[PDB]
Amino acid sequence: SKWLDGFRKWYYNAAGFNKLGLMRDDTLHETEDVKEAIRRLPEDLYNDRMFRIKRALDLTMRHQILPKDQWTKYEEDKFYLEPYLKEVIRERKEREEWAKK
Amino acid sequence: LSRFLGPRYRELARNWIPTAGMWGTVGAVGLVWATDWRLILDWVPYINGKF
Amino acid sequence: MTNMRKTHPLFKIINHSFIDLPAPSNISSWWNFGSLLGVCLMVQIITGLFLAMHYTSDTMTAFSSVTHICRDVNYGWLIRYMHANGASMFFICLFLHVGRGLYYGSYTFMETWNIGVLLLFAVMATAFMGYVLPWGQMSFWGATVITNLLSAIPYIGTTLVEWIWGGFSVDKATLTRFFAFHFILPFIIAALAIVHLLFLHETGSNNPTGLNSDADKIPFHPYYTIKDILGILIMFLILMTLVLFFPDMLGDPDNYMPANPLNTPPHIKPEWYFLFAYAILRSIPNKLGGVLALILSILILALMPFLHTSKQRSLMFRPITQILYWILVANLLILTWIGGQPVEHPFIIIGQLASISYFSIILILMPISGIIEDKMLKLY
Amino acid sequence: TATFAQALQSVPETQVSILDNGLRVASEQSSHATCTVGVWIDAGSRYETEKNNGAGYFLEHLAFKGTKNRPGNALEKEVESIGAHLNAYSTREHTAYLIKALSKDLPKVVELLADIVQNSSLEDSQIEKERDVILREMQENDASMQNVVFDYLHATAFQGTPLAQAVEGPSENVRRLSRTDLTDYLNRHYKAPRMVLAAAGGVEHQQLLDLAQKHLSSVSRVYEEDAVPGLTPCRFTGSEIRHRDDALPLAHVAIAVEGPGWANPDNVTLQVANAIIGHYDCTYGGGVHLSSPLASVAVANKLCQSFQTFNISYSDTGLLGAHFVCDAMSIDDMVFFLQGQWMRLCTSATESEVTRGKNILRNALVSHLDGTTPVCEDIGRSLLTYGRRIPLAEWESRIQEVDAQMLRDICSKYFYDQCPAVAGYGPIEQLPDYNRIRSGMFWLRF
Amino acid sequence: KNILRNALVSHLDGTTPVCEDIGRSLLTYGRRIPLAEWESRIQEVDAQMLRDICSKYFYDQCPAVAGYGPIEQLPDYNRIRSGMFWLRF
Ligand SMILES: CCCCCCCCCCCCCCCCCC(=O)OC[C@H](COP(=O)(O)OCCN)OC(=O)CCCCCCCCCCCCCCCCC
Ligand code: HEM
Ligand code: HEM
Repeated sequence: SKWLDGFRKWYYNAAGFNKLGLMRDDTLHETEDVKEAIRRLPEDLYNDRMFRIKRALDLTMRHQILPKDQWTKYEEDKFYLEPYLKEVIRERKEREEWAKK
Repeated sequence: LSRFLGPRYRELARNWIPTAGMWGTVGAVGLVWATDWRLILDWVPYINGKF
Repeated sequence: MTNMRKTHPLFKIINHSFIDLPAPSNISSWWNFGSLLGVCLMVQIITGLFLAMHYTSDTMTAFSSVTHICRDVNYGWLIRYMHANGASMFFICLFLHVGRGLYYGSYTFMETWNIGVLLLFAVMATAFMGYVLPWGQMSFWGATVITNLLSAIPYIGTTLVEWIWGGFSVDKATLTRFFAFHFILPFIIAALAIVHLLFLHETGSNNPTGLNSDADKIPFHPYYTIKDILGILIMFLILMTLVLFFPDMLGDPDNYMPANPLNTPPHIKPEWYFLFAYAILRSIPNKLGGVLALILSILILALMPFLHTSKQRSLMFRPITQILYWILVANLLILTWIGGQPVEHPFIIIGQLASISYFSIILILMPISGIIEDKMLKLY
Repeated sequence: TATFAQALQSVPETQVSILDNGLRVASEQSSHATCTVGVWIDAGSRYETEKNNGAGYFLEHLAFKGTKNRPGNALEKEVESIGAHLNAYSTREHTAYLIKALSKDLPKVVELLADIVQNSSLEDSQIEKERDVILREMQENDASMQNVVFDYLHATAFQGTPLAQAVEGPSENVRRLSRTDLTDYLNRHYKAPRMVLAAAGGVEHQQLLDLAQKHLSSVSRVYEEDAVPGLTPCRFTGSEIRHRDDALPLAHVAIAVEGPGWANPDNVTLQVANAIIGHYDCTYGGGVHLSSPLASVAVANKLCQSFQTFNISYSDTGLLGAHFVCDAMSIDDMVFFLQGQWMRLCTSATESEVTRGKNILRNALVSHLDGTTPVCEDIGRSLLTYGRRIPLAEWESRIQEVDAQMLRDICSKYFYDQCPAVAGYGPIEQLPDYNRIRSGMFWLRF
Repeated sequence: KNILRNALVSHLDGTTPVCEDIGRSLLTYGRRIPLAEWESRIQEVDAQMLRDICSKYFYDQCPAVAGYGPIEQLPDYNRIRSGMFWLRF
């Protein structure tokens, strides 16, 4: 409910990847499905993602964070990689089922 | 490990049981021979003459 | 043409490993520690070699040769105490290297992690037999205790322990073969470190954010060259103040007496880097169960890559598992404290709860926490 | 509706009669307005004795250049007049002369075929012209790499036997053979008991039998000295021929083992095994989702340009194996993967791939038996090899009796721990030598 | 020296580059430098002062680097700056 949503915003701020300007889907570990979904991205989102990753690595290199006005706010964290990841996961389950039977 | 739960993997496992059992027999015979185990070599007839 | 650094077959290996190696720009000082380990290994070898120039592995003259090194050889006390405090420094750097690998998700490099686990086993065995080598009271009694726990193995354990002893107890043959094995194992450790670097350079190294650092990578020279030289110089500051100012704060006084099989010490302990394993083994009221507890503690450290149930790699953005990790480090500190205490109230129940919480945190609580974090971050 | 069984059993039967000479006359009737009528002779390069190694090929060239009754191109004017098509081919064991025509032109076609088998006038000027033609078509046939590789495979697999020598023969024999060698070959190997008159399509069997009685009666029936030739078994040799020529852009490699022969039924099972491995070339649209593991790993690793599997059968012998075309820097990897698939079929065959191979074999047989020409071809080969036309229902029964256990048993009988014949042509330096291939013919884990 | 002599004499060919050189010469030097003066200044240059001038303007100097395109294998500024001097000298 509303209390769970507020606690989830509090946990989003406690996670701290918004202070580096990262989105939710930028922090995913690159497994095979994640690399395939990254390879299926359009070039604008691909370039935005890798600039955000490069800026986060630079900020971690100098042990600093972004200014608070430049933080990734909670309601503008768009899950761009999620439908591509669902497509890759579902087709991998289909191939796994065909190899299983 | 629900990836390998299917009829094809069960058929593959059933096909590879006798080869794995024969390799386990090879390993057990080699272990008994190399360690000179008295619990088995005292029962084999021609091997009894060296004890 | 004249780019010998990348055309000479010897020089291209050093180039590819240390000069033009693409390293992440954002790695912290924790990533220094493994390089320190290699340097510390070299230090140990060098000091050990000079300690091998005057030491005799005879039970009537091992203690006498150690005293002759410390008294009559020019700066022989310096070489011996650099060797002992460098063993302590090596285990400090191992603990911090392993803790970095646990925290930052570096165990997903599975071959590098497994070669590391083999390296850790080899270094612990080398340090144990090296501590047996000066032939004091505590050396002999610790060797006797550890070999008796090895004799706890059913149906093959007693014959294996008398085979390792070369007789009925810890004696002349045990000391001489321990000198031979303590000489030969660090070179195998160096070869396994070469394999370690080979696998890591095959897969690349990790960064504290746990992200793909291919977008921002820098040459190893001169950045991490001067950074690891600064780390080596800090480590030599701590090692030399430990040698020249507090030489006995980590050692034990009863090793300064000769070995007496008639007299047993009132309390027998290993060194500080074995105390957590001693407390883990000593908590279970069984022999074979305690030996299996020690072996499976280092084996679940090896088993750690199979327990990762999170879609993020490092713990930088995972606060609940951060709390669990620091509770685990705190529990390891408690186990190290308990391992140096005798068995009276309440040390038995504190060590038992500490070992139970250690295995519960590693095996149960961390993947459950990662699943809870994946729920809370709306991943699935 | 009708299932596969009665659809196969509704195929009209091939009816066979025999003349007084021993000439077989076989026909199968369909509703088509066209027909294919051919003569199949049990005579190839296996019956030649190295002194007449190109006699069948050169007679196959001379057979359409005029007869005694129809001198010269007037003969082919006749086969232009009804709009019919005239074809001939020669293999190592069989020779075929076939005509595709209309149904109503059935008599004259048969009469034409009669001339082609027993009245061919071999003019010496035509012999010189066809000698030059055969020389220039060998000079273009050696440019085709797969024919060179399969000839090399036959030579190195059947060393010292009449099955090593090619259908075309060497060039010295083409420059050397005269009219009397052709006459002796024609009087030796064109006997009536070794001949089948096969008809497929809109033909009546009684009319075809009457036409064969009218035209094809009394061919020879007698060997004229009581000197009957006998078929001799051919020794298989596990061996290797490597023709290295680094200027060629692509390399062709064929690896085979000994086949069972025509009459051995496990051929069917071996065909199913080939259907598991299948074929591939670079224009296939399946991508990485191809069912064959060899084709999938070839697409995934960009290894081969093409591969195919073959089961070539001769009289109680044959070559069972695979031929692939790829660049040099992939060759060894291709060999490795190919051998792995064979050992998997010897050790770890499952029911799903066996079912897929059975379905592929059913589709292959029924889709191959389509049109009058392949049906007539199958009738001629079936009467020459099996002595009878095997119906499609018997083929379906022999397919459905095949399971995974007998497939891996037969594959272990024919592939496991066998010495192969290897033929390579092109940049084949990275093609492994015989110890590595022979060691890849078995697994240390079984 | 021969390349520079040929280059400037070949550049001063036609009315347009001569007028262009006159305009730049009076804007920059305040005068038109004659070509014989250029030849004398070329011929006074030998290997010793070439080494001195190249060491003064090149050796152990901080460069300006501009890169555009696939410049991932373009080295760091520290590596370039280290390459702007020799340890053997
Ligand atoms: C709730 C907020 C904190 C408390 C109120 C204070 C608010 C201050 C607000 C001002 C801002 C401060 C700076 C904020 C920085 C980032 C946020 C932060 O630090 O959060 C608090 C932190 C982590 O919180 P988080 O992990 O998000 O909570 C998970 C719960 N769902 O940490 C915590 O939540 C506290 C964790 C405490 C852990 C205690 C463990 C006790 C047991 C240890 C045993 C060790 C030994 C075991 C031995 C066993 C055998 C005997
Ligand atoms: C191949 C190289 C090495 C040689 C030749 C060597 C040799 C020796 C010798 C002769 C001693 C006895 C002298 C003494 O008591 O101080 C010794 C002690 C010791 N060595 Fe080593 N050593 C080597 C490497 C190592 C390594 C890598 C470690 C582990 C970090 C290690 C740990 C120890 C320890 C803990 C002692 C006991 C120190 C003491 O109590 O005095 N050694 N070594
Ligand atoms: C014998 C002592 C050891 C030496 C000399 C050694 C050496 C090194 C070196 C040189 C590196 C690369 C630099 C760095 O990232 O720190 C490294 C990294 C690494 N080592 Fe070790 N190591 C040792 C022990 C271990 C152990 C015991 C483990 C397993 C727990 C281990 C696992 C790793 C991992 C996972 C990395 C990758 C770090 C990352 O990219 O995050 N090492 N080691």
